[PDB]
Amino acid sequence: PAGMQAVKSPSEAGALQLVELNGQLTLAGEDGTPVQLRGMSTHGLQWFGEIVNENAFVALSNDWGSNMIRLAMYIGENGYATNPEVKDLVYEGIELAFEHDMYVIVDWHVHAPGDPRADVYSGAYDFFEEIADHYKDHPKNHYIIWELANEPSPNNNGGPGLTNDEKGWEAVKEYAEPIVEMLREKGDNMILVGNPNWSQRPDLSADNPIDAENIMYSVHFYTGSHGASHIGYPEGTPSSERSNVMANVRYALDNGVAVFATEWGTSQANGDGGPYFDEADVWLNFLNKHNISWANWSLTNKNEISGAFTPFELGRTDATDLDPGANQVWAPEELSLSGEYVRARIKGIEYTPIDRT
Repeated sequence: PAGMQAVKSPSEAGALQLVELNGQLTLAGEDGTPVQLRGMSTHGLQWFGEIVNENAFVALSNDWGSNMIRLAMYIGENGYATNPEVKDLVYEGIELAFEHDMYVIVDWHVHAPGDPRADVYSGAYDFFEEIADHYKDHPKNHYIIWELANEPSPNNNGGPGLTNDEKGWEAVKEYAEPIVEMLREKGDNMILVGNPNWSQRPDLSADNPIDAENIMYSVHFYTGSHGASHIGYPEGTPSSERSNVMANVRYALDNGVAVFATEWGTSQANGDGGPYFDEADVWLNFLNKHNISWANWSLTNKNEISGAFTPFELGRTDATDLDPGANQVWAPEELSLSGEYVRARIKGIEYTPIDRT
């Protein structure tokens, strides 16, 4: 569609880098021109790993027009720590993304607990070392983007949580710096680093950034809970006052770091409520105007509003199969309100939703 110039495929854009455009750092391809990635995040690979299949990745790359996909590998909550097999899906997902021309975000999905240094996350360094080692030599190694800790937060389910302040950011930085260094020894691939309060604090990262190349900081928002803002923080505003997620993004960009919206939803923070579409238009027009890449949560048929596919509803609707079949397209009524909207926004087409009767 028109205005989609920057949403380039990896075959075209090549290795990603950060360039200074108008005093701010932005994602760019090999030739230095800005590139924006738009795509979907899987739900937990231990719960909805069925989405990693040929027809689904063809549909998402071609029919939905995604130039990226995010693979959410939970470690706690019956993920990788207790069920190592889920890593097989990370490999398969990378293979399909390579084949179907999408950048792929390998996400160590820190979530419960919220401190990435917690014991259950002990395999983080070895996990990234292993995946990086396998792909170092691959001609398509530059398609991989590493996301080291999804949502640092106060969540204390299964270990310690983190505070929403400098101490919480310093904890993430302490976790991240050895892994960043090892990953830099293996390549130049972009690393996306989460930050406090469920990655709502890229501003704390801007105040104290990781000294390394090609590091971007996450922002996560749900349009039912995180209200848009047009007034940025006054110069000199201390971190204690910075609670509006949109204004925190503007702060990060104005203060020298690059941001990547690695996860957002059309519901309230939980994954339910709404959807909140007029809000989603304001947030995505903000992201798009400022060349911030985004991954929407999520590729699931679970009955929750953020889920992209129609759920089982006893009365009348069976859950959409996460494999779309040979035609490699999911029919309109097989996408939920949220999935239908997000597909239109990834594609950059007009939002013309079907009558759901």
